[PDB]
Amino acid sequence: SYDRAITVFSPDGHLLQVEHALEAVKKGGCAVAIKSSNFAVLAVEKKNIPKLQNPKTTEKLIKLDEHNCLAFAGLNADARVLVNKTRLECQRYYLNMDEPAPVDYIAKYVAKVQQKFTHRGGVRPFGIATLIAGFKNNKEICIYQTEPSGIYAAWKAQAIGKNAKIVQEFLEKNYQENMEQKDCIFLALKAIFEVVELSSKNVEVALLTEKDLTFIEEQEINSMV
Amino acid sequence: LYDTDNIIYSPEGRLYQVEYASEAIKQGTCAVAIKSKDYVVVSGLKKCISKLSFPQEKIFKIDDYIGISMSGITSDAKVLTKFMQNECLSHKFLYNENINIESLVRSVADKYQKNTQKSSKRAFGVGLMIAAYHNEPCIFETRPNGSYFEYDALSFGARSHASKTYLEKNLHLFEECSLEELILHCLKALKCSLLTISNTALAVVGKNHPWQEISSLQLEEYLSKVK
Amino acid sequence: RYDSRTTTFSPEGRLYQVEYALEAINNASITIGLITKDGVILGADKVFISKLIDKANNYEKIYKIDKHIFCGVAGLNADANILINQSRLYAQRYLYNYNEVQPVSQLVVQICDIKQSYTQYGGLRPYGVSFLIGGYDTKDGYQLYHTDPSGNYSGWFATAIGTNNLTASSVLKQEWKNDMTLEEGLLLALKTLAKSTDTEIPKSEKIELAYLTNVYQKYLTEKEIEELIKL
Amino acid sequence: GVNTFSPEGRLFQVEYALGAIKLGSTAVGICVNDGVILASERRSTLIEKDSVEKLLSIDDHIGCAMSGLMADARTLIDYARVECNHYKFIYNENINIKSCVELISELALDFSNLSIMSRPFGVALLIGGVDKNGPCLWYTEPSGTNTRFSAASIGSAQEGAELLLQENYKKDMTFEQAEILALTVLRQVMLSTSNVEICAIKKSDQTFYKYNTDDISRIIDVLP
Amino acid sequence: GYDLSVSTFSPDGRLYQVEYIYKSINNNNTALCLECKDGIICCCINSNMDKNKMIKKNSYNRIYHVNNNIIITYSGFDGDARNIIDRARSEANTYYYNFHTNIPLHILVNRISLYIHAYTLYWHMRPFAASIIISSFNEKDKGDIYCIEPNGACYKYSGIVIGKNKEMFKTEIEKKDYKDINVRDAIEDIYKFILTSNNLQNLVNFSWICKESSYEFQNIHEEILTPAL
Amino acid sequence: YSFSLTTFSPTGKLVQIEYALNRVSSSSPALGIRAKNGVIIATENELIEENSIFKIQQISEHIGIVYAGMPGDFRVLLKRARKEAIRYSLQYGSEILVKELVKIIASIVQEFTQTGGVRPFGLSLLICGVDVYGYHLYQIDPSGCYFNWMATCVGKDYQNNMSFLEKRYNKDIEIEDAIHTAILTLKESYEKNIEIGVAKPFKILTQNEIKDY
Amino acid sequence: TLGPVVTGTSVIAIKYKHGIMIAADRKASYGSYAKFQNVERIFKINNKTVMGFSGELADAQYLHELLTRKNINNLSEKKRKEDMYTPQHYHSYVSRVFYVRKNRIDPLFNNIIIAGINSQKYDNNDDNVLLYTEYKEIHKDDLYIGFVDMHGTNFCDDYITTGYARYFALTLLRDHYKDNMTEEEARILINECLRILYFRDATSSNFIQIVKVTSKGVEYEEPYILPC
Amino acid sequence: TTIIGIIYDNGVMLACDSRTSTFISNKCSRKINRINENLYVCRSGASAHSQKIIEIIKHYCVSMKNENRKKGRFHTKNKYFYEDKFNDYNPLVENVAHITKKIIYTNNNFLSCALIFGGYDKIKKQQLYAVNLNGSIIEKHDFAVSGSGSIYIQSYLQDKYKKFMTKKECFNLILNCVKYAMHNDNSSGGLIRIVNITKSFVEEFTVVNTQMN
Amino acid sequence: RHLTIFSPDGNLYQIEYAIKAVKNTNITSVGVKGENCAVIISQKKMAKLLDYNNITNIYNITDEIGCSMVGMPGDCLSMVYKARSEASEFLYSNGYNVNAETLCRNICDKIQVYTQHAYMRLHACSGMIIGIDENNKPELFKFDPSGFCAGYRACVIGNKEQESISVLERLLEKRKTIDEDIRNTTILAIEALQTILAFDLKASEIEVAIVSTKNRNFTQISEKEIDNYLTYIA
Repeated sequence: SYDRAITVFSPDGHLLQVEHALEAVKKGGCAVAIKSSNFAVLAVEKKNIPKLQNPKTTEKLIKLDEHNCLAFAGLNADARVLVNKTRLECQRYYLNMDEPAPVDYIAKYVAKVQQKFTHRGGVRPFGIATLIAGFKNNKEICIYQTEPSGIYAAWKAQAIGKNAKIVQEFLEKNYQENMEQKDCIFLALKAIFEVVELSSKNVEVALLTEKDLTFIEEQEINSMV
Repeated sequence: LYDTDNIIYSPEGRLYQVEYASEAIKQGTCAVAIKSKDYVVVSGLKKCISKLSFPQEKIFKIDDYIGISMSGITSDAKVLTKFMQNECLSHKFLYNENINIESLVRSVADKYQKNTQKSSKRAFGVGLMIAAYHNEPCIFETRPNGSYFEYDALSFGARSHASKTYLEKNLHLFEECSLEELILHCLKALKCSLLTISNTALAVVGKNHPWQEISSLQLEEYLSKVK
Repeated sequence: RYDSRTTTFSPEGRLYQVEYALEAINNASITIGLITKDGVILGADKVFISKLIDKANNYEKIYKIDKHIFCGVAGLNADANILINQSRLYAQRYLYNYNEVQPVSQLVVQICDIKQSYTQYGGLRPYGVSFLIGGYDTKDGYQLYHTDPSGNYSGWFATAIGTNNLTASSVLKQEWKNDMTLEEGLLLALKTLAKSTDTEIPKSEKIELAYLTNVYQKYLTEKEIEELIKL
Repeated sequence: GVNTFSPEGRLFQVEYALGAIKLGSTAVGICVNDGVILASERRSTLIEKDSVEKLLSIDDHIGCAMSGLMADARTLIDYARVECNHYKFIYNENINIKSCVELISELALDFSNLSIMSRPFGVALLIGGVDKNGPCLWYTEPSGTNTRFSAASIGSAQEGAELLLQENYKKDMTFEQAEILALTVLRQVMLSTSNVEICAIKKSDQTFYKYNTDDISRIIDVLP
Repeated sequence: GYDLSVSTFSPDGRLYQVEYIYKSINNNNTALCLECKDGIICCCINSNMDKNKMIKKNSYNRIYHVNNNIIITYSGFDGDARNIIDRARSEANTYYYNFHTNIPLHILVNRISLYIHAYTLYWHMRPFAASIIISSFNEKDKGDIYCIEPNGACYKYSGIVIGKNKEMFKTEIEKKDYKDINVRDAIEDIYKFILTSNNLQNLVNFSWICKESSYEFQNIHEEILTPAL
Repeated sequence: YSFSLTTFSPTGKLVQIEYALNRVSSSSPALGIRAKNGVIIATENELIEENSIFKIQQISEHIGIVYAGMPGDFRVLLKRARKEAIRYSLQYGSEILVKELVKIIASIVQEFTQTGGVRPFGLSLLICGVDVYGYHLYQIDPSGCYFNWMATCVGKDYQNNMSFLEKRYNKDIEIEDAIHTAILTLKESYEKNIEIGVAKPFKILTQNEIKDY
Repeated sequence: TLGPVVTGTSVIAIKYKHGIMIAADRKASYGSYAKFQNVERIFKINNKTVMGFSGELADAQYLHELLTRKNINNLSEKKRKEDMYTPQHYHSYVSRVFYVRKNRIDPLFNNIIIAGINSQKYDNNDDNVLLYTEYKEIHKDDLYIGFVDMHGTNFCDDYITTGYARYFALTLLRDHYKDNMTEEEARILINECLRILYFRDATSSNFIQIVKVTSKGVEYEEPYILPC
Repeated sequence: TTIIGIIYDNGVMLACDSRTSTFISNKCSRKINRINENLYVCRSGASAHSQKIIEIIKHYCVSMKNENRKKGRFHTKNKYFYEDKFNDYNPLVENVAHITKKIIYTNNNFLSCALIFGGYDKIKKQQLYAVNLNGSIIEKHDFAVSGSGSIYIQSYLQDKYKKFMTKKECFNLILNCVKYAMHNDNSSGGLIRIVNITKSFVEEFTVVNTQMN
Repeated sequence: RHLTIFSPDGNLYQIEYAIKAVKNTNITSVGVKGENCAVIISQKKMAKLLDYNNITNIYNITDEIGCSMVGMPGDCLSMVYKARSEASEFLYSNGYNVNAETLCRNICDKIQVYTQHAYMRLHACSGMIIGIDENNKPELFKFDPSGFCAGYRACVIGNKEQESISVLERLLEKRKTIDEDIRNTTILAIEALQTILAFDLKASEIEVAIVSTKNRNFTQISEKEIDNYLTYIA
């Protein structure tokens, strides 16, 4: 199977392997992205065995370049290799144009790479869905969600992973435009906590600004009323 | 079990995939081609799926004195058409003379054959009708299984049996008849296959006559004379 | 029809070869790793083939990758040795590139990326081995990383792999502490290896034990475990 | 295997890919003497509407409406954009719509490997434009067959839009007549600005022009 | 289920794809070659296409030649046979390019039989569906005729028939020894065998090498064939 | 068409390795014994020449080989082992160590377990050798795992022969005692149908010497 | 070839009433040394086409083998006499070969003439081509004499001289050549040109070979010594 | 250097000297090489080029001779007889000479050797061919000469030649030719090696002689 | 049992099927060594108008080395060409003639690469090879489709396997000048084939090839010699 078609059309018209990659995404952990005026908030579930597993080693929120960040859901090794490819292309664009890569360009590149992997021979589809967040050429911030199918789309707020529909509904019935940083962080917390149990250790949340992607300390996450 | 792949011979000794590729020609529209000592005329039925759709092109030029008709999968026809056109122009660039139709048809048949051996590739699902005047008029048939044949008259496609019977009836007239009579004979054969100013494609080639699609008006009075 | 299609998803969004490799690793011999205040401890179990073996110099579980990184194996040995060779090649390649000893996490990432590449590209079976890679670096400190055939790894303070790893993990959860001496770490490793095999007195003839301390790697000779067994 | 024939002479993968192009939102293209127009439909409030765009410009003088697997559609349109700009570099003029459509069709069947992709695209394209031969509108499918159309529709509600296009279309129609015809067909099959996105390429300019909300509201008001 | 690949021996120790190729060749158009007193004669009966009356008269010519003094004919698929004939021409051209001398017949036979045999080994290639007669005549060596079977074999004959009704042609031609018969007197008997085993004029191809062609490939003229008919 | 024929079973087994193990288990017996001052490897129609059918072979001046399994697989692996030893000697300018050769051959044997379109080697090898780190006996399986032994048996009825040799073997033995124990084990499992090779350069004992022993 | 060693001297070719007449002396010089003096310098491509060369002998032999292989390749793919290749086709092939070799800066150190009859109407010679074993008046437009240069420059004329003849015979031809010339007139004119070349060229000889491409094929006349 | 080949009635005699190189590096060198029992070849130019094309042509001639065999049954001097009495399978001289010409021509950018092939076969009887520097073949039906010392004997050989020389006078002519070339040329010297090739037998003569007048 | 891979029993059945294919041809060939010579005698028949002189199983890999292949004819000729190519490569690289043993080693390595690889069919071909080594003694090396070579004092390919070994043992034990040695070896080979086939053999339907120290070159004795030996035996 060096050059063979793993992804092919079914009798109905679907690509079965893309659907199976979507199932693999559905097994993955829950991640949430919310936008604001000039900053974003990404919050992702954590699952660590107490007292034995290193909390810091698992890292689902990743910095891609100066001004882009990623939060995936699905297979972890697939996510690591895709993130390394994305970082390589970010630096390649910044070498080939002498500007940082905007969020829309790199989201399109990740979607194109996933489409290529669903279409070339002797290659398996990526079993991961991503929520990239970043800034545009005109300094405007936005969030792009990308499926295993290679289709991308921009969102004001979005959720991926296990029980994504419930969090999407909660974000729909609670999102407002241009909310403060504390309000955005609290909304992200109470949205992602609708499916994962109420505890401080089962989540890691970060805030993306033009300067850097800061991580919220566990003390600040605690005392959420 | 014996038709899962193209390299397996049946117990009878048959290639089922190549025969399915041969079956693919019968779905195409009818085309006819006849000749005299001087001229060759090719007729075809353009496909019109709906009244808002324009008719589909059925006849293509290859050279100043070579043209074609196709029946089968259109992408395969486009591939073979581009191959023939590049071959003719490459011969005209390398050499200052026209390519032999015999060599060109042999090359096209070899290209057909080369896909039916390796398991990765599939046989061409299209049959070709090559009309030309190299120094005398000539018609050639090319099939999926790498074979080709000369023809005094030829027809194939959907419901081509009636036009074939008309050709069997009127073959002995085509040699001595005039170009007008030959055009009417070909149009009557295509009529027997089942004609307006849009759904019928027509082309002529012969002595001191390059490839030329007949105009709309000329086709109109030719169809009137056919009635 | 001879292709088994190893590198394809299942209807449940699974790679069947990967799970077969994991439950093959579950049937392998037991391996244990933990971190103490002075050094990283690794230990293993030896599948008795015969007494006619040259056990004197036989470490079929723990291997050296570099003077700052070593690993403990659980799975198929022939599949583990080629990955150990690749790990050594990448360590010396990093030292050749940057004039500096590699961090442990980067090497873990590289080998797990090779595992992922085998689970995604081509038509080849995966590597059915799990590693507990211990090491020291100045950037982070003492590190222990567990890996899988899927190319998914995670950092640990103390963990186990192989047969009956649930019992070993339970003993580690019960007994392990953040501040532990080297002797305490060795005694806990002996206790976990004993409880894994349902024996109170461990057999020194079938225990491999080694550690790394800030860098120097000690592979305990077959006599050295006997002092720890009595204590 | 992907390269295998049915006993009826039809390729299995092409037949299966034809089922994929049925799905998706509906779009319509109408060509008149003065120009060509393509209207299209977009399927919660969190998604940014302008980010998803069912109408794309292959060139300054070419537009399209696409249906089926959207990622494959984006791949095809990127290839067409690169090839059209290559033509404009090599020859210093605009490309015919038929030539661009044939380039897209040639890429569509690349998986067959007759002379690299590995399956059909499962995308139906309705490409409109204006060239030296005037306006025109071509239709391409996964089977690799091109069809010049006076007016056509793609997507889920293909049959109803086609029936209205047969019933209501006339050759000698003003541009506003074509505009109201497009919005009437779309109104029947599935109307504020959020529903519909329109683009036009005219003989006067031969330029792509995505309609704004003001224009969409204007032709909505002109409708009955 | 051992016959779905050329690269697998059945429990009986045989390749069934080769036998199926034999079946395909056996029920195809007829070809024969014969070695006469001072020449070789080759005949081909294309009677399977008798139903097709639209064919141009005497244009489907299965007889081909190499270097103007080797005849090569076939029974099988036309395209695969053209592939084999093109390889034979290429090998003869390469031999002349290297050594400035026409290739001997038996070396060409061995080379082309190896070329046919190479496709019966791998599991990703279709074996050749064609059995090839390749023959020549000389003033001193007389006629040498080789039949290459689809299995890669190659055997020398003094007369050979393949295709449909090959048993009838073989038993009919195995009645008179032609080594003491002139090639002009053999066309009558070959036509009689074709009758035994209207359309005789147009569905037959003929070729010859004797003195009257200066020991070179040629098609028998119509004015020579017609009195013999 | 590069797809692995050896595939993980649902029960986590590469069954082709098990089948190659069954094949070498069906083959003729082989054994090796390591003494304090030597190391020996030994093995078990009236027209075949005994000269041309030697299973015991030499890789290098102080490295010998024997096998149990298929002859042709052994011949290609012997050629590869000789080439690897020669390339080590050409690079580092000294005779190859036993452990490095065993590791290289084990990696090559493991490669065919995973490479697409091939099957594993249907044999088990025994390297014997001497270097500055003493005497060495190494068993290589079809799986590609290399085992360091004091004494071992490989082919048919290897469990019973291992039990016999285990009760008979001692660390402090001589070449005479080791050869006697090897001949005893071979005749138990079973002069004309015995081959012995001892390693001072590696040597092959002729039929006269084996008859004397 | 990096440069010439065994070099062949000039060739002369003209059209006349019945066909083409091409003449070359049989000398090949190894520097300034008549090492060979019985060298066949005019080659028969086919029954209505011949070739001649002036330059390095090895390159000319290579080109002759190439055109021979092309001739048997053509003859294999032949059904009627009109399928045969005229001198125009071989001239175009030689021109393309020289151009491609010129692009790589690796030429065949030669100047070539391709000559013959460019039509099939005058005979049925190629109805049965044999390789191993009154004339008709042919119009000048049906005849062909070509020139090809080391740089690939090529052209056609009623009379072509290649090599050292380009300054000596050509002048005489440009005074004496006329359309519809008999065999005797062509022979004496060519003999005069070769006599002048022999008297005023070091590398030439007086041992001539004439080849006639006429309606009855290619005819190699027996070689002869130029009198005086 | 001086290499000569002269045809005489039912035979061909090749001849050469022995000197190699101002400082004489070697003085007993076999310039006439045996390509096949019926076919010999004299070398001139650089020795490395000559040796390599000559051994390549020996390899090609072995391949040709193996392929020329048909199936089934049919029908101080040194002397040898041909194993092939009727020349059923020995390659022709022209074939070997032409493949040598192609070899030298394809690599004429640096190859600087000149060869004289001499032999016998049933088709063309005795045969001489001369392959020049750039790789041009000429068949010399009377005689061929090459080497730096051949220039001093062109007129001598041209004057002394006859059509149907007897073996004795042809031997005297070729011996005196090589002797005169050695006398006049500093680059040629040593003992004379002559090879006489006929329909059935080959003879190889060695002569030691000088020039007195 | 389609691919050349292991069965649950552990055997590879494709080699057994190829050996069955070789045996199915019903061609018998006997090779016998001597004091200073080696003989191969083969049956000379297909695996009225057919040219029976052309049918042969023996071949000339080199002047010194010769062989006799039995099995599929295309595979036999392909193995012959592989053997000739191997000997030519050895002579080119090393500048001296390969012997029968090394050639058999290399040919069986070439067979083994087909044996291990699934995508390669096995050659249904067994073969004997004979020649004289540098110590002026004969060689007789036999290989089969399994890729296993062995030297023999005498051997048989054909249907009568592990039955002709008995008569070969009896004849070699009974026998146990160069001209007398060659004559006795040829007589033993002819008598062995006659006893194995169990019917009287005509000289025009068997082929005997000899290599010896007196004549190093592989050659086939004419039909008159075989007729003389058959008359002598009776």
